Amino acid sequence: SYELTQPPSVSVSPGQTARITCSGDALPEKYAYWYQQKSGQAPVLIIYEDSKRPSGIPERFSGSRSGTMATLTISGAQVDDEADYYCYSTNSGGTFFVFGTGTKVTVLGQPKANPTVTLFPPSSEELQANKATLVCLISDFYPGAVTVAWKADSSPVKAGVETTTPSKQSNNKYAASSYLSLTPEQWKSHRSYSCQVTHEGSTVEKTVAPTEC
Amino acid sequence: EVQLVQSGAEVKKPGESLKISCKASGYSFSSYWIAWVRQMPGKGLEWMGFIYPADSDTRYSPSFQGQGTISADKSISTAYLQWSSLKASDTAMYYCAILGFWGANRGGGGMDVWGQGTTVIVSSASTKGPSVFPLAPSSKSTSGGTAALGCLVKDYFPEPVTVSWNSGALTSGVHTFPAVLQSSGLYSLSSVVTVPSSSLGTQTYICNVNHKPSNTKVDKKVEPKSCDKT
Amino acid sequence: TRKSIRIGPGQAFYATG
Repeated sequence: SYELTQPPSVSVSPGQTARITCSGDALPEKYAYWYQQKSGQAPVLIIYEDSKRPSGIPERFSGSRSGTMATLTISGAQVDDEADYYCYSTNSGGTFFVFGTGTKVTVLGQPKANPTVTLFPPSSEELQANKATLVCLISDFYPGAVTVAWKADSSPVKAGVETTTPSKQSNNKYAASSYLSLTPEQWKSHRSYSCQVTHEGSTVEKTVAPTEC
Repeated sequence: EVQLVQSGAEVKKPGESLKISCKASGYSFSSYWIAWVRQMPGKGLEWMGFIYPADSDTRYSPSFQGQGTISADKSISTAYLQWSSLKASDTAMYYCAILGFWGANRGGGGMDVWGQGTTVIVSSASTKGPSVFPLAPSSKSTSGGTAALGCLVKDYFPEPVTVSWNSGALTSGVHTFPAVLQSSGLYSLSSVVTVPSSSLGTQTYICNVNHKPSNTKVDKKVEPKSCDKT
Repeated sequence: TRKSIRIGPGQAFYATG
């Protein structure tokens, strides 16, 4: 069924102009609407009928629509404009509304910071409970995105991995954690496990072993 | 004040029925479309459908047709969304919203008054306190830097748990991470504290874990590893 | 009409008249 396409990520520095596009084949005849959603909050209507701001919405938000594309523009981006933005419109038949896939707008309000990484092996206590968890904790990074890869004896492991999305620390840097779930048998049979965290240009790797201390 | 107030958080099992509500006030309930919006954890907004309370005219997007029934009772100015047989994939935040309430958006499609949202968790898991495992500080000498130590709070349901260290007497260096959810349907998280590696053999470190929904409290002392010849 | 929804230039949501 009808879908509205958006880029998933747009980044700007404060004072710069961010542009967010929304594309769909019914847009040549149908109004676009834009919603802003901040972390932890309900969505808020910021633009309706292509270009109209509800009162209380700052003039730095503007919108346009032409052919198969609608564009939300944020002039002079502020740190508090960092949010998810969703376009919204009807199908060509006017029988339902759909949201676009959403664009996370990141406003770079602090210097880059590389993550601190700590990796814990399973405790002997947990092993006795017939389970095994490697815990990889990642903190103090900015901006709020990392990639985590696990390896066992230097080969990639994908099964048993659970990773949280980055979450904002009190200091405004970010944190995340990643868990590798194993049986005690797997843990004892391999000789190294590593958690590799990539962020921008830095990769930080930590390694644990059942036979080392 | 124009307002939509939604019912409280819900935790259910697959197969169970559920009806959540959206109470309107401060305006003429019959005269504005009320929409329902689904947002699955960490995903985007989805328009499920809407209802015009005057005649209960109800429309659904094609993928939501038959996947949740929208209704309204105008005698008590309340709109509803309900399922007769919940699925795990129904786990989501649900919002209700009014269309076209303010200014030149009146008569239009902009959703400009929103409820606060209702969190719905559908899971086959039953309530369960966590197992708490110590995350022992490294054996390595630092000369003289820090060591990370912590508690793995494993396999509990539902959220939340709270964690403290040394009965709240230890706060600096303390870092408690948000939970992950395993395919078993249970949550885990970790809380870690960074301390002087010199104070390892000296200071006592105890995490205090509280899980209210299962009325469980666990205190766990975290010590250096045995093989750690310090 | 209070039921009608504008969805585009000269266009209303289906059957909202």
